[PDB]
Amino acid sequence: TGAGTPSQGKKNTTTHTKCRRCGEKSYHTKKKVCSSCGFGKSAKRRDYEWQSKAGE
Amino acid sequence: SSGRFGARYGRVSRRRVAEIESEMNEDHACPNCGEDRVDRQGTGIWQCSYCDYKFTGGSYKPETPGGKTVRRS
Amino acid sequence: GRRIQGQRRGRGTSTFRAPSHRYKADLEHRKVEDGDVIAGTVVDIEHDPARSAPVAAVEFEDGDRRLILAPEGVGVGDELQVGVSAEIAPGNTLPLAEIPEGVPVCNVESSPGDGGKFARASGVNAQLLTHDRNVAVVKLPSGEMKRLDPQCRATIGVVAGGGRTDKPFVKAGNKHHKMKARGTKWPNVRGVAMNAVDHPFGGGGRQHPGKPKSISRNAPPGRKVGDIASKRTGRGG
RNA sequence: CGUGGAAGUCUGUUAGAGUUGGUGUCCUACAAUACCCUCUCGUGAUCUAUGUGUAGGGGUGAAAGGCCCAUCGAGUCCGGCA
RNA sequence: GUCGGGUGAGAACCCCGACGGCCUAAUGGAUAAGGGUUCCUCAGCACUGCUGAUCAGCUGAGGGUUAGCCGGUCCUAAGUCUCACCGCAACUCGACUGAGACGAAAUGGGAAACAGGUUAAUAUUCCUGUGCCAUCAUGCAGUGAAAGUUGACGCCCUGGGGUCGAUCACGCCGGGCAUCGCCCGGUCGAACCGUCCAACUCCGUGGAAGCCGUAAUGGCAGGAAGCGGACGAACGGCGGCAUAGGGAAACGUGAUUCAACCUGGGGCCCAUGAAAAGACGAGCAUGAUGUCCGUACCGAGAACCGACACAGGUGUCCAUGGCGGCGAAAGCCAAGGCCUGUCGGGAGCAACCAACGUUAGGGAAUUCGGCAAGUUAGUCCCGUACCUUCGGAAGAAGGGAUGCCUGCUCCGGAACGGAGCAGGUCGCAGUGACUCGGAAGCUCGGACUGUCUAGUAACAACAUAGGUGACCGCAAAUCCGCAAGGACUCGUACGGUCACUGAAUCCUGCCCAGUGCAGGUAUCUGAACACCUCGUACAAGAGGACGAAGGACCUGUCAACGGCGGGGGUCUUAAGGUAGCGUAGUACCUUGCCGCAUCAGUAGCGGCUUGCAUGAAUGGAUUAACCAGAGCUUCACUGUCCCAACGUUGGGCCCGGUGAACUGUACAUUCCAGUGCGGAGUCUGGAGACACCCAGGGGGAAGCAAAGACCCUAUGGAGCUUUACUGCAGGCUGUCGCUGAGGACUCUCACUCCGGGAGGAGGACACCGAUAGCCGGGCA
RNA sequence: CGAGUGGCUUGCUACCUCGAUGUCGGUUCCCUCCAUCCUGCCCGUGCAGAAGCGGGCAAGGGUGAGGUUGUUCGCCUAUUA
RNA sequence: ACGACCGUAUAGUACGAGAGGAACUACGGUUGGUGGCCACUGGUGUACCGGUUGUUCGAGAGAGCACGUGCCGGGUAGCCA
Ligand SMILES: [Cl-]
Ligand SMILES: [Cl-]
Ligand SMILES: [Cl-]
Ligand SMILES: [Cl-]
Ligand SMILES: [K+]
Ligand SMILES: [Mg+2]
Ligand SMILES: [Mg+2]
Ligand SMILES: [Mg+2]
Ligand SMILES: [Mg+2]
Ligand SMILES: [Mg+2]
Ligand SMILES: [Mg+2]
Ligand SMILES: [Mg+2]
Ligand SMILES: [Mg+2]
Ligand SMILES: [Mg+2]
Ligand SMILES: [Mg+2]
Ligand SMILES: [Mg+2]
Ligand SMILES: [Mg+2]
Ligand SMILES: [Mg+2]
Ligand SMILES: [Mg+2]
Ligand SMILES: [Mg+2]
Ligand SMILES: [Mg+2]
Ligand SMILES: [Mg+2]
Ligand SMILES: [Mg+2]
Ligand SMILES: [Mg+2]
Ligand SMILES: [Mg+2]
Ligand SMILES: [Mg+2]
Ligand SMILES: [Mg+2]
Ligand SMILES: [Mg+2]
Ligand SMILES: [Mg+2]
Ligand SMILES: [Mg+2]
Ligand SMILES: [Mg+2]
Ligand SMILES: [Mg+2]
Ligand SMILES: [Mg+2]
Ligand SMILES: [Mg+2]
Ligand SMILES: [Mg+2]
Ligand SMILES: [Mg+2]
Ligand SMILES: [Mg+2]
Ligand SMILES: [Mg+2]
Ligand SMILES: [Mg+2]
Ligand code: NA
Ligand code: NA
Ligand code: NA
Ligand code: NA
Ligand code: NA
Ligand code: NA
Ligand code: NA
Ligand code: NA
Ligand code: NA
Ligand code: NA
Ligand code: NA
Ligand code: NA
Ligand code: NA
Ligand code: NA
Ligand code: NA
Ligand code: NA
Ligand code: NA
Ligand SMILES: [Sr+2]
Ligand SMILES: [Sr+2]
Ligand SMILES: [Sr+2]
Ligand SMILES: [Sr+2]
Ligand SMILES: [Sr+2]
Ligand SMILES: [Sr+2]
Ligand SMILES: [Sr+2]
Ligand SMILES: [Sr+2]
Ligand SMILES: [Sr+2]
Ligand SMILES: [Sr+2]
Ligand SMILES: [Sr+2]
Ligand SMILES: [Sr+2]
Ligand SMILES: [Sr+2]
Ligand SMILES: [Sr+2]
Ligand SMILES: [Sr+2]
Ligand SMILES: [Sr+2]
Ligand SMILES: [Sr+2]
Ligand SMILES: [Sr+2]
Ligand SMILES: [Sr+2]
Ligand SMILES: [Sr+2]
Ligand SMILES: [Sr+2]
Ligand SMILES: [Sr+2]
Ligand SMILES: [Sr+2]
Ligand SMILES: [Sr+2]
Ligand SMILES: [Sr+2]
Ligand SMILES: [Sr+2]
Ligand SMILES: [Sr+2]
Ligand SMILES: [Sr+2]
Ligand SMILES: [Sr+2]
Ligand SMILES: [Sr+2]
Ligand SMILES: [Sr+2]
Ligand SMILES: [Sr+2]
Ligand SMILES: [Sr+2]
Ligand SMILES: [Sr+2]
Ligand SMILES: [Sr+2]
Ligand SMILES: [Sr+2]
Ligand SMILES: [Sr+2]
Ligand SMILES: [Sr+2]
Ligand SMILES: [Sr+2]
Ligand SMILES: [Sr+2]
Ligand SMILES: [Sr+2]
Ligand SMILES: [Sr+2]
Ligand SMILES: [Sr+2]
Ligand SMILES: [Sr+2]
Repeated sequence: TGAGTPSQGKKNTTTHTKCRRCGEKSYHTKKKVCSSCGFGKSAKRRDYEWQSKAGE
Repeated sequence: SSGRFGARYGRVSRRRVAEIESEMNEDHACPNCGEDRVDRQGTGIWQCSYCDYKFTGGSYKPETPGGKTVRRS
Repeated sequence: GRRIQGQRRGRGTSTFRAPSHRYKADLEHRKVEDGDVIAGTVVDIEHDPARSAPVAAVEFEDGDRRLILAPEGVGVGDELQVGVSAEIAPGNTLPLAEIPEGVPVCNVESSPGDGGKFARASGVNAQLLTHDRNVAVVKLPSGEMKRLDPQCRATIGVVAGGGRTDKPFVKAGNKHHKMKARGTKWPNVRGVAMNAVDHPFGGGGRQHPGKPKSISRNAPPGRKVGDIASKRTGRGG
């Protein structure tokens, strides 16, 4: 079976959903963690310096 | 008794299986009463179809060589 | 290279674990205060998923219901005893001191009160040899003479299920079913059948180990494969 | 002679799984792996849904350097970076 | 699809009727996920729709989803998280241990709802009727109440009970057809309450020494049959429910086979087949309460995923509609659905192409190769070789039969079940279509079923059982973690780890020199601390003494890595190739030589065999069975071929509509020669050449598509290797600290482990922290 | 021994092409060359004849089917002018 | 747009001791190639006619489907070798 089109048809699982904390559709309903803001992982908001150029 | 295996597995394998299973399926004298009514219930588990005595013994024999030694000493 | 299979093992992932949740009981010697006064009746005989051998369900006088590592010849209705002054009959458990020499024993303790360690597999047994005020010598199933504390408890008789090893698995399916009940990854791909990246014996245009198989005891994990610190190999000589 | 009904047992497009040949059709496709016929398995080391675990020099691997979201002899994203 | 017709400015494709078709595990019905309003109505056509559109999943506006008893909600599963504790430089990191919580919507467990009616759209939710559950309140009863039962369970075979459905018989209602008198549909009616009980278990009686019983196993003086009895089932029977409901009407009765559902018997395991909540145990009346969330629609060749109205992908239940037949098979047909796998019109419709039918004579001559195609075929009877692990081979092979009609026999309770008989009779053909093996032999490989390169490899590769070696007594061996800690392990040598070989059978020789591993070791070598000498008012430093693991040295070991020759009638370097097999999937020479087979055989097989460069768990030989594995031979068959023809369907061609892309320095009607950076439409010399258009098969544009994979180069990259260089983990070992009392020893008090504890074992060791030497492609 | 012609084999060279001029063998379809295998016409003969042998002119036409091998090449069989 | 071969007569002749054994010419045919044509033989012929299996239309009659003829038998014109 091809990893392409034929393997795409099984994708009917819900993972990322609207986050209660940040509003972004990144709250993984299985992991119960927001990939965007870290809700469910940390009290502090997810943020990284690599999200922008080093001089900014 | 290894006819279930057909022309597969070779002499030794199905020959020892037939033997082990033959002696396993033999009439066994119950330790409780005396009737040759002991049948295997599972791996190492035996029972008398007469008095209902359920007991432990060898995996395929109700009594093992080393098992008989126990009584003696 | 990549970590070898022996290294993935230690991580304790699902594939390498034993189906504990499917296991019945941690068959240990029942604890008794002192005096010995303790007996029970064999209520049933069950199959132990963890050892591929029978196990006796025993109900005690104080009302305690526990599975026991059954020796050969134990059946429903029988009365088992556990204590210093227990009867010297098969199925009973008492310290090595009270056990007469020359008598076959199983489920021996390593340190008094641990609940049993030695001789627990199908059909095996330890031979109680010497007595003393300080030490009781026992011959374990491997043939090793083991000096033990005479206070170490042990059960009389050989473990039930003897002869299990006599019948061949015959086919892969049978091995499959047994393996599924143990903490083991199966089947086994030969190292020599892998790529260099996957195992020290991998690679080559034909299958053969790189260097010799006998590896030093000091070898680090990832390299300790083949014949671990072998004192010799082969059959001749 | 009958009874019995065993089997990683046989036939089988039962369901289902797989994928030998045609080096057919297609090859700005219906399709970034498709179509047809043919063919293998089909009570078992079987197939399958859902839930769940293992994460990047790390997993997973009946081992093909296979697979880890069209990405693998070291995923992907952004950053180091002009 | 077609002919009529309807609406409309406009109709091939929007609607009605008729005729004609398509779908049958799905193209029907109910749903999970997922979508998210796509559902219904009205109004529309700028957009979307492979053409058009009056239509629409499109545009706009409105509307639509109603629950004590269907799900959720509750329970616990693999497992997840939180808090505490501990680690970490630290944390949003991290393992354990506690506590708490989370974790199942078709498809785990679970208190209780059925029937009908109703809307444009909901419906076990609304309405009508009937019923049921839980909690609580009051009244009565009851003092029992928690032991127990249940929830609650694997795989294979099978009996009995039994509903729906299907069919049969007969009756009644309605329809159809019209030479007959046959054919179709209907003939209804729940939850619930009450009642009945087979199987299993048990009791009394009885008293079998051979009887009782089964599909089968089986049962018995430890008490069989028989008789009586206790307990005891259906989603089943029976009565009510029901002068409920439903039907135009009748508004049946019996039977067979029996899904569901109920209840038993047998067999299997180196496999043992959840848990918890809850329920029962534990009465009755009357009344009250039963909140919160989901509920539309699609569920797919247009509502999901795949950029698309994508020929792909995507779970569940309907597996009992009719004929057919072994059948959930083919083929045909209902119910139900559809003509939207959504562009049409025209040309005996050319060439050419895709699918396909038939081809005389020959019959594999085709080709690397029977690739492709074809041949065979269902069922019964007869009959069946070598070989073999005695299972198999085997449907071997080969031979015969096969329909209809009339009348019957046998088995069985019977079937609308099965096996036969006699007579008659039709065709070229009776498994008449459909369904439906071609067969045989030799050789190689792997024993077998199984695995694999999702997307050029399915194989001889991997796995496997079997064989073997290694490590380890559990405070273990092996392995993960920086640590706290952890997998193996609810495990204990009949174990489990680490490796090799790869079923059976017959076997598995010689070599320990090198390398590896392990053991020993007089002596030699071997770091640091401490100690001693020199030196320095100290120190740097130099030397000495002692000396661990390791090395030298010695031994063991090849089912460890590997080796098994040259010469002469020993030498390198330990041995000097044993059984076997052999021109091999290993043999250069090579198409080796002889034979078989053929007209002819680099093939294939057998024999020989000096083997360039076979050979014994780097396993050797050999082998029944098995195989989408490699090679060869024969019979059969055939358009593979001689050698091609005709035909069928869809294209192609013409017309309406829709409407891309690749590609483009320029010029460009070329041809023959030459020249040129040596492979020119464009330069030179000639030749030819009126322009434009249609169809064609692809000769050229060193055609289009890709900054060559090959090769080299770069003081490029990466993966892999090792006795490359340099290091880093890790293991072993000494030393210092923790660390204490009386070159060997005793002890207990730190510390460690075992023990519920009391207490036991161990003990200044071990662990841990630090440093030193050794090993160290495990890693950088 | 000496002199050459060809450009089919092999070698040499590194001019051309590495922002690609698709391999060998085969097949199918077309054109050509002559150093002629057959066929026409000739000369010589160790030419009686028949059958040959050697040579000349000559490219109109022909030069086929099969067994092993991927083979080109070649070996083999039976036909053949 | 025609190439080549075989056969008969010449002839058992010339030649030759014999064995063996020609030619000119005239005829008949074959093979390869070429162009055309279909009376004849052959193929096709999902035009047509018949037989017949399963199922559906109640039987009969007469029809549909079984892949673009269910299968089997025969086969006109045309097109063809
Ligand atoms: Cl095992
Ligand atoms: Cl629901
Ligand atoms: Cl029964
Ligand atoms: Cl010939
Ligand atoms: K090039
Ligand atoms: Mg235990
Ligand atoms: Mg073993
Ligand atoms: Mg497992
Ligand atoms: Mg293996
Ligand atoms: Mg490999
Ligand atoms: Mg490789
Ligand atoms: Mg390596
Ligand atoms: Mg090998
Ligand atoms: Mg090997
Ligand atoms: Mg899963
Ligand atoms: Mg409308
Ligand atoms: Mg609706
Ligand atoms: Mg469509
Ligand atoms: Mg023919
Ligand atoms: Mg040929
Ligand atoms: Mg074929
Ligand atoms: Mg009868
Ligand atoms: Mg061969
Ligand atoms: Mg195989
Ligand atoms: Mg592949
Ligand atoms: Mg395959
Ligand atoms: Mg093994
Ligand atoms: Mg083994
Ligand atoms: Mg192998
Ligand atoms: Mg040979
Ligand atoms: Mg050997
Ligand atoms: Mg380049
Ligand atoms: Mg290269
Ligand atoms: Mg590099
Ligand atoms: Mg502890
Ligand atoms: Mg490296
Ligand atoms: Mg080209
Ligand atoms: Mg000439
Ligand atoms: Mg010419
Ligand atoms: Na029998
Ligand atoms: Na295929
Ligand atoms: Na990585
Ligand atoms: Na349309
Ligand atoms: Na009832
Ligand atoms: Na049927
Ligand atoms: Na199989
Ligand atoms: Na050696
Ligand atoms: Na060798
Ligand atoms: Na297979
Ligand atoms: Na044909
Ligand atoms: Na062209
Ligand atoms: Na690389
Ligand atoms: Na020349
Ligand atoms: Na070629
Ligand atoms: Na010529
Ligand atoms: Na040839
Ligand atoms: Sr899915
Ligand atoms: Sr978290
Ligand atoms: Sr931050
Ligand atoms: Sr334990
Ligand atoms: Sr314990
Ligand atoms: Sr290797
Ligand atoms: Sr030996
Ligand atoms: Sr099978
Ligand atoms: Sr292929
Ligand atoms: Sr196509
Ligand atoms: Sr393709
Ligand atoms: Sr085909
Ligand atoms: Sr099959
Ligand atoms: Sr960058
Ligand atoms: Sr318009
Ligand atoms: Sr609609
Ligand atoms: Sr919950
Ligand atoms: Sr449920
Ligand atoms: Sr099942
Ligand atoms: Sr029945
Ligand atoms: Sr609905
Ligand atoms: Sr549906
Ligand atoms: Sr589909
Ligand atoms: Sr597919
Ligand atoms: Sr219908
Ligand atoms: Sr349309
Ligand atoms: Sr015909
Ligand atoms: Sr052939
Ligand atoms: Sr041939
Ligand atoms: Sr026959
Ligand atoms: Sr072998
Ligand atoms: Sr696969
Ligand atoms: Sr063997
Ligand atoms: Sr050695
Ligand atoms: Sr020899
Ligand atoms: Sr010019
Ligand atoms: Sr064209
Ligand atoms: Sr010339
Ligand atoms: Sr000539
Ligand atoms: Sr060549
Ligand atoms: Sr050659
Ligand atoms: Sr003549
Ligand atoms: Sr003569
Ligand atoms: Sr038809």
